[PDB]
Amino acid sequence: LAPEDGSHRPAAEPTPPGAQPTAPGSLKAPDTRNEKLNSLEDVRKGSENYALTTNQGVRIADDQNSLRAGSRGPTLLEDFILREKITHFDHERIPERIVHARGSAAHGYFQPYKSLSDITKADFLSDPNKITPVFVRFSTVQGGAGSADTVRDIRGFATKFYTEEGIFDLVGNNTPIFFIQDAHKFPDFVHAVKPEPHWAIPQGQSAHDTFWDYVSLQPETLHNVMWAMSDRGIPRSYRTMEGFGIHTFRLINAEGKATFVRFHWKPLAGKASLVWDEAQKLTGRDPDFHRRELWEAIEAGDFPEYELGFQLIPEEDEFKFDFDLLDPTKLIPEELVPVQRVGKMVLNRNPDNFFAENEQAAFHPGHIVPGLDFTNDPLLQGRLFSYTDTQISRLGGPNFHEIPINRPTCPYHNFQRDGMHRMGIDTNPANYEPNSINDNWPRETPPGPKRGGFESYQERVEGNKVRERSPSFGEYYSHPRLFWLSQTPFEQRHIVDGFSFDLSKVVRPYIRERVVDQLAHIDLTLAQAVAKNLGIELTDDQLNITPPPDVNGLKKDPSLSLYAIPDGDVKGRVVAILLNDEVRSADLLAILKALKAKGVHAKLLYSRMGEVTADDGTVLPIAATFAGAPSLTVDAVIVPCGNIADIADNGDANYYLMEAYKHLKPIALAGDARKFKATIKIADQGEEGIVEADSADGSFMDELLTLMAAHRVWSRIPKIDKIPA
Amino acid sequence: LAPEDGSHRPAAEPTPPGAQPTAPGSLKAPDTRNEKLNSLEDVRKGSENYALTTNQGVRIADDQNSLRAGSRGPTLLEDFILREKITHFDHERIPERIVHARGSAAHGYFQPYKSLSDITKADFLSDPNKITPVFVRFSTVQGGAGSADTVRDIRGFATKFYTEEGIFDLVGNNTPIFFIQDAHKFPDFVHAVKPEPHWAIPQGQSAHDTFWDYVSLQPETLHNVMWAMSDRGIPRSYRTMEGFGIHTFRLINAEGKATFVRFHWKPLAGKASLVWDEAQKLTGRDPDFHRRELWEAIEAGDFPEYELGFQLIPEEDEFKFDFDLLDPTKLIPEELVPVQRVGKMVLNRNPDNFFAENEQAAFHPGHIVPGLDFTNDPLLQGRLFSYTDTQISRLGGPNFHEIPINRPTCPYHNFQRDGMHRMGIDTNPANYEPNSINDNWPRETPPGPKRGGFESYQERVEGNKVRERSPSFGEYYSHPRLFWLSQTPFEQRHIVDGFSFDLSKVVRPYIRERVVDQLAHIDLTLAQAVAKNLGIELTDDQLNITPPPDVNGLKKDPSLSLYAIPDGDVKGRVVAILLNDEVRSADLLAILKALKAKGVHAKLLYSRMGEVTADDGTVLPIAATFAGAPSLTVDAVIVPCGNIADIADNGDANYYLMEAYKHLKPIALAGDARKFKATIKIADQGEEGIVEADSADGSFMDELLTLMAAHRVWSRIPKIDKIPA
Ligand code: HDD
Ligand code: HDD
Repeated sequence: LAPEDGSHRPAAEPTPPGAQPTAPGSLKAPDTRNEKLNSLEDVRKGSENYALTTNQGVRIADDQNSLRAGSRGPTLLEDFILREKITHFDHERIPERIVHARGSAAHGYFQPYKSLSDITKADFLSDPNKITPVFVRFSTVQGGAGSADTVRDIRGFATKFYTEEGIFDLVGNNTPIFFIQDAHKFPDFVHAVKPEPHWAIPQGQSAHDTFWDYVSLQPETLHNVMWAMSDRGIPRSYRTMEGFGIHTFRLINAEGKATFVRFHWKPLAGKASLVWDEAQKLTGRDPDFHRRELWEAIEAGDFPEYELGFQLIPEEDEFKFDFDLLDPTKLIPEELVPVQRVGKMVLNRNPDNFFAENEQAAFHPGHIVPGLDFTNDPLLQGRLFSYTDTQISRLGGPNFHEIPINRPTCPYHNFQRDGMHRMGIDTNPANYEPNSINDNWPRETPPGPKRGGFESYQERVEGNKVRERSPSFGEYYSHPRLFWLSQTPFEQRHIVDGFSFDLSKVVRPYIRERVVDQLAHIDLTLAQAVAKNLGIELTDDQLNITPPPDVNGLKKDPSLSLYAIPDGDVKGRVVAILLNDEVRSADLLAILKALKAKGVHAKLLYSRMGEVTADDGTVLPIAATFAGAPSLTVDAVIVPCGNIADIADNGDANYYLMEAYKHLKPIALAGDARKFKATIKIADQGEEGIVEADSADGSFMDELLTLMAAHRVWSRIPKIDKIPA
Repeated sequence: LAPEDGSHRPAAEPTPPGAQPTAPGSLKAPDTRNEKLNSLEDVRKGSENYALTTNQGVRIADDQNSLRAGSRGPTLLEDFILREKITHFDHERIPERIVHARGSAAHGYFQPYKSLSDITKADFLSDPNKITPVFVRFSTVQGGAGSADTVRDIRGFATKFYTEEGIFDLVGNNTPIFFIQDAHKFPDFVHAVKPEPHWAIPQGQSAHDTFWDYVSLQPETLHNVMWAMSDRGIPRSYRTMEGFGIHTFRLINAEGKATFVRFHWKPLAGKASLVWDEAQKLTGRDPDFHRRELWEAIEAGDFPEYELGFQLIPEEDEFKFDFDLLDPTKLIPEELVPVQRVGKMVLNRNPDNFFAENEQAAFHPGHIVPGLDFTNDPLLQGRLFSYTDTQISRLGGPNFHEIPINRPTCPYHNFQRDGMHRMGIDTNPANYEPNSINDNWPRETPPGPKRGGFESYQERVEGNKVRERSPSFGEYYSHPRLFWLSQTPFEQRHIVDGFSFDLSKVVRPYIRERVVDQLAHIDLTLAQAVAKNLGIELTDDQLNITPPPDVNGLKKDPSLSLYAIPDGDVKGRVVAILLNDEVRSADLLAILKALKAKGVHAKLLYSRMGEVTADDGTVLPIAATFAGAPSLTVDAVIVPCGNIADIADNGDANYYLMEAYKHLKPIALAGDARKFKATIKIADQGEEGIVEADSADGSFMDELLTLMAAHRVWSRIPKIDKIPA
């Protein structure tokens, strides 16, 4: 059944996106190893050269047919082979996660830059030569496992560290705050953003009444709403967003000192987002774009890398800010508390089976290790309850830690027994302590500088038993205002556009008005611009609302913008090349090698599949058609010279350019490809963000790569409004 | 928290789409009832004027906060109010259906046109004035419960009939055959179409290697693949598709006579599908399009209506065709066996809670009633095992019939006891029979003409215990060819396009080639047109493969086409009206009056939200912006006159028309709106499919509504290649 030439099989070496069929990671990259990947070997199952069997090991002779009385007769109950095969199929599904149901995962490793023993006894942070295997799952939040990747939403960034002293799960998002203050409200907020209960619409979207109804009645939400309405809400890929733990946690060192910490992930590839029209159209054209992007970067060797960083605050400075450190709706500005680099995480192999490794992974922020501890952040405090509880249904019982991807790689022993799906066969004569019949093994371990038992930091607690929000949490507008003022002008316009779009889908007009009132508490310019888009007029009262105070003297912080401080990086990005039937082969040599030299991938597109032949007879393999792989999926578009008449009349080829133009992407036109300038209305003397020359040689590719480094051509935003695209 | 004017709350009368927020069915249409809807009253839970409580009935004072030791202190374990609330949240999800996970449902009623008691003793078909409540779920097949509606896929059409003599579930699809012959292969086929197991891509799409690998190796699949690749695979609405039971079943009359029968649903709104570009973009712009359209049609009074129809074959004619009646890859052409009309089904109320009624509903083709019976169809035979089995995990146990949506409205009594979540409290002293202690109640009932026990038709069985496919099943090409030749030239082109598009995404080129080889065994013109798009050249041998035989002398059957015989019905369709800031109210009057007379809905669109005022002071609320509700979501576009300069250079307004044009929709341009003819290159003297006049009037509306009756403008196809849209 395989073809003789063995081309059914992907090469076991790094290859760029689209070159080879994708594969299970252990087959694609058998030589990429780590302690966790190695320890999964006992459950990995081959196939080649094995007989097909039942689950009981009985070889199957005919897997095409049910047993029946007569070849046209009824199927017999004694067909155990049929019923086993159908039984397992009938029971394949398990409940999806209540939130972050949609997510894409990979294996990798972490290493600290230096020992952090002065501030934390955490073993995984003790030695730069200690490597910790990780498993990372990125996700959206609202939509089901089957929803689209490039929605507007918060993203989840969850890291499972398999340390020598326990599993540590760092379960964060791509924004430094959350929507709400106390975990008791999580079911209200989530129910409000999720599909509405009567009809289960809309999937993967905040643009509906219930969401904006809740936000309008709960101003503590406005901060994370600002983030989600910005281009933060539509990242280019999981490799180009930030990660944050949100909560203040504690580090505890061997001398018992507690230091407050907020965790950060910095993307080594830089920050980059889509624009809204492109993100939405991409949910239709490739609802798996981020999942795909991740898997292929790893197959290509473009491993996603992230730097772990810590904002660190002395215990004595707990009360030194305008906001409460325990309030998860407040960020800590980096101008006030810098991020200190701690180490590097590299994601470098895909899983083998998505269901087994990704769908069944269980992350929980209560999974800490000696050297870390909690705080009283009332959102974190409730999360600690939820993540253990939900697994009892999602993964079928209390033995979810024995599902292979979840297993510690370090020793685990205790007196816990039984439960559904129990794999470990305990030989301990004792199932209780204290016992004498096994000399009290396994034994408690006192806390200590290394390898000691967990002891909680002895924080003083003092108060009455109350259901009460701290008055210090009662401020809602200054952080939103701070984020707003830190954005570039084009970022601010995209925020205005995000609010305007979402609220336009709110059927009850009074809800729109109520959100607009809330915006007028943040910044009059924002509020007016959204109001104009909604045909709403601010009242004189709303026009006169005093802006909220700066945050400890800050009127902006540029670390809050995606783009204010360029951190571009082109490796792993992709360029569409629009071919014609007589391509100038010199243009193409110059184009492909320049891209290759910077780790930029290329996709050769035409009006059909198969091949075309260049001017000098080079045979050019076609990756996809113009309609099949639209500009949505690339970072820039290059048109080499040749017989342009071949495609000049192709509506798809023209539309390819107009869509890429509208979404602010670098375009380069060589030789007669400048005839396309008329489609995108480009002036004779040229325009910034359009590379043009007689040929693809000299500075042509360097100028294109310079545009790609800056991600998008923001200066084009005034010009795109005329284009009907 | 509600506004002053009561306008938080939807009018409880029929209203057009967008006029009111959508609502739970019993609040929207409280006067719409049937025996099943009434019987759900014991579990309906209101809310107005009630106190907020725990599930144990304890009133909550503060639903905003966890219990903590001091207002910035840790959350306490004794907070049972938080933990019940979070526990319930943490366990909301249940396993989605293995297949048909994505779906949308409604209540309604069925009734036969005349008594069928000469051919069946089934009670629900016995009396033209006896009404049977139904609950219908429409679905896709491949994607998850959060995947998009307007994918290319087969659709499911499952009807639960709550009869006086038992639940009958008629569990069909929107094409008259399935992909495979024997149930034993179902996990192989479904796994091949589903997302691939390494990376869980792609969602909701057949366009990937594993699917086309299976197809190319299993030519029995080609017939349903033809239907999937045609515009059947992308219906406009669940109201405008056909439904079929696929299998041959039996009708058994009071005298014991068996008649073989295939079941049909005929949509009274006519057959109508999208075009591919539109359908794929619509998965991004509104992934809930079909769910929404169905809910809104019901809210508006455009109740979906279907005619049940039977193809009837006497028992002595079982072998008289050149295909096997028991082969679910073969259709019975209506030219050979006509569909007899049987009754009418009306869907007239939406559910109250999607999860409780739609997600928990359980349909199963084994749920038959006396007067129906099965056949030896080897696909149907294995389905009977799977639907009972799968419910055990999906719905948590064997008491799934006690979940309120699934409960029979007729009596049910037996000796079965216990099981998880047992609701029924049995008083019977006996739990076994035979018993004396309850005088053997409840008792067996002998079979008879009405109110009788179920007895299987005593079919003769003769053969050895074999796992063997019937030789009569081993023909794969003649039904694909019949379907091909029965399609109009534009439908054939769209089929070619669908194959070409899917296969272009297959990475392994030998798989494309093998599928083209298969096409060459169906029809050369089809094989060559697919080959050309793939840059593949047919071999001499392939050009010489003899066409498969006609199906019992048939060279075409026009009933297999969506469009060859007009049957268009505009009621419930929708028109976009592109507003300007000085709308000519005389045009608007004439438009809305003619639309209203045919039950066609309108949406008023503009370049922002809020209101515009017409030339006569009429205040017009704006339903959506041009960008926010694209032409994808309407059936036609009208541009009234007025201040055209307002929108004449708006890129979104121009693009709206270019998109609707590309997708073959009727466009009407009044007065100066005729200037837009420029963006779409219409001849001065006009074009069939573009309605133009000095004003919108009687004749102008007529022309537009005639075009809408014909669904799309197929004659414009040659012209859409040039437009860059
Ligand atoms: C008390 C309820 C609750 C609250 C207040 C939070 N979550 Fe959570 N979260 C859950 C209850 C939960 C959960 C129900 O327990 C999930 C779903 C399924 C699972 O395994 O854990 C979950 C999943 C989940 C995942 C997916 C993990 C994975 O990939 O499997 C991420 C990344 C987060 N959450 C992160 C957050 C962040 C950054 C929060 C605010 C700071 C947050 N959660 C608040
Ligand atoms: C032997 C396995 C098997 C085979 C051969 C089939 N199916 Fe099936 N089908 C299932 C096993 C199944 C299932 C696993 O049992 C589902 C999923 C969960 C459930 O409740 O039923 C299902 C669900 C399902 C639904 C969704 C009902 C709902 O909305 O809940 C429809 C409409 C169909 N099927 C129709 C078909 C048709 C028309 C088939 C071929 C003629 C077919 N199935 C072959």
